[PDB]
Amino acid sequence: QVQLQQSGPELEKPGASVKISCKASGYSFTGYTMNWVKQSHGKSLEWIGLITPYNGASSYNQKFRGKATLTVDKSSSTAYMDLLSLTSEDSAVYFCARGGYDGRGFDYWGSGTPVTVSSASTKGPSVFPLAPSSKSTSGGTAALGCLVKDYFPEPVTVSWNSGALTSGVHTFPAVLQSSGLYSLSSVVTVPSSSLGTQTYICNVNHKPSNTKVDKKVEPK
Amino acid sequence: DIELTQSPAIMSASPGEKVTMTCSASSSVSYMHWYQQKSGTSPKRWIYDTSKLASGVPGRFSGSGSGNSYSLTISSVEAEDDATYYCQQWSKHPLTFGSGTKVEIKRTVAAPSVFIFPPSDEQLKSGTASVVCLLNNFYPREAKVQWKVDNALQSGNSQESVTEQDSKDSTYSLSSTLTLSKADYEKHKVYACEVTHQGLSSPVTKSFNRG
Repeated sequence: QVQLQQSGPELEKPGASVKISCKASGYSFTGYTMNWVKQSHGKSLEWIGLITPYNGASSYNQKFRGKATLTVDKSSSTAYMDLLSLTSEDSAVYFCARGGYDGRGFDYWGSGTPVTVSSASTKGPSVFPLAPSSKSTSGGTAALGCLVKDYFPEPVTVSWNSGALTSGVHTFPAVLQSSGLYSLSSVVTVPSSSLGTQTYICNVNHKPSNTKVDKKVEPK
Repeated sequence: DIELTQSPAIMSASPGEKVTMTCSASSSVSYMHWYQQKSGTSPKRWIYDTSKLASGVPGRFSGSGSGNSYSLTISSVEAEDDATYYCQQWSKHPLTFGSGTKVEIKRTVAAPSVFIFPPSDEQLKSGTASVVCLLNNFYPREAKVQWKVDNALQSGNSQESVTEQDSKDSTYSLSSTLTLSKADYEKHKVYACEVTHQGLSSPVTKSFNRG
């Protein structure tokens, strides 16, 4: 199957540059185009430009000429985009997407690479339990969670029991605090009877600070 | 650049309803494409060349249009259709996308279940106390949380976050976090979050006594 694997989230200072990558697999790299798209504030989509891997030629949205430079490494079937002279306006999620020579639109998209531009340094999160109690119990259901506090920049991902617990999980969008740091929580509802027997661990991934935290959450 | 204006910006539909969203272009185009994006995920090609469905796209979706006006229709909406839909043109350089139409799914009103969590001792050690109120699985999205500490209404010291609509039961959840200094937290006894909502005929209060 077609897969487009992009590089992880980035933090960069204003004025700096970053190179992001898209490793393509499951198809013949040079038979298709590679496009790059910017999504700002989780909403507006803008087309940056494209490259035809067979010869490395590229075509740009003039708005992004000199902001973005597209290249490819045909050996590893990887496409790259360099973003130069970063400013806060460049903070966004960047997608690579496969196109065709036959008007097919963008038929497969990469996972997206968040880039945050800031003079502030990265900081990994503190993780605290949201412990189940009688005040988080109701008719044989209990809620528990973890509070993921004071990290920078976005994003953080959270799983429970290494992905084996998904039913009833809610992971909230982060809020930006007055301190300039983010926080979020992730909660799950589980059967009250399981609290004495079942282990619940939240797994918190913060790639920008190269940190992962596992936190066991217990009653009381 | 060709500007693509999508309407409505936000739509709310009951399951089983036919709905149509529109992409209006600032000049003529052809063979419009459409993408679906769910929260926290990458867009997927949905309809392309005006009316062709991508692999795996349900048959209730269709696309049509001509001139400067293109449309995406869902013949009978399902709960899983909640997403933002974007049109995209490739008639002139540069390629451009529409502003998006966000589709929300209607369901019967559901009042929230409310839970409250005191701060952990571990966090207190470090000088800060976060008290968390959870409103779980409610509809519609609008709800109101008030914090009271020893019966004094709190303002300016809480923040809320709301999940996107659940693709299976179409409900929302919300968290409200009250942040205090350790010293301020250890000054008071009773911590309460008071919740109101269209589907509650009187407020729901969850509370605890520090200790």
